[PDB]
Amino acid sequence: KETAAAKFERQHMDSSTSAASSSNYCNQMMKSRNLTKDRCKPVNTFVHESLADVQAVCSQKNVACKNGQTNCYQSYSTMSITDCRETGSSKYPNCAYKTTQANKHIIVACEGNPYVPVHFDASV
Ligand SMILES: O=c1ccn([C@@H]2O[C@@H](CN3CCCCC3)[C@H](O)[C@H]2O)c(=O)[nH]1
Repeated sequence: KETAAAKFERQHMDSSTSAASSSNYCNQMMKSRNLTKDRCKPVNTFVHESLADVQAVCSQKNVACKNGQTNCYQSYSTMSITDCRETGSSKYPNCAYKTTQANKHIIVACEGNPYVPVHFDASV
């Protein structure tokens, strides 16, 4: 069974590309990472940094999570990310997304032993 840490990697990690991300990127990635099976997942971010660098965020700036929990961490440096947002005309099963590349500080929730990212909270 898929661990929370593994689910985070599936939903949020894409170390393979530096940034770029073609206009097609989100359409392809949301589908291939299995985020379009149950529904069109409305909002999802992929991080283009090493797994070690993203895992390292769990020891960085402690900040409040959007849900009020205390286990979120903001990266000290900006990271290459791609936001995927479902378009207004997108209709399941044909999920359609706008692809937006940015360099921003990520905020992730961390849990477990080892203490690793399990949720992508925000970018700032
Ligand atoms: O900048 C982001 C922000 C959110 N997410 C996604 O949406 C988050 C939570 N969700 C958002 C609104 C509906 C109920 C709660 C998920 O934890 C995360 O997968 C991003 O991926 N990148």
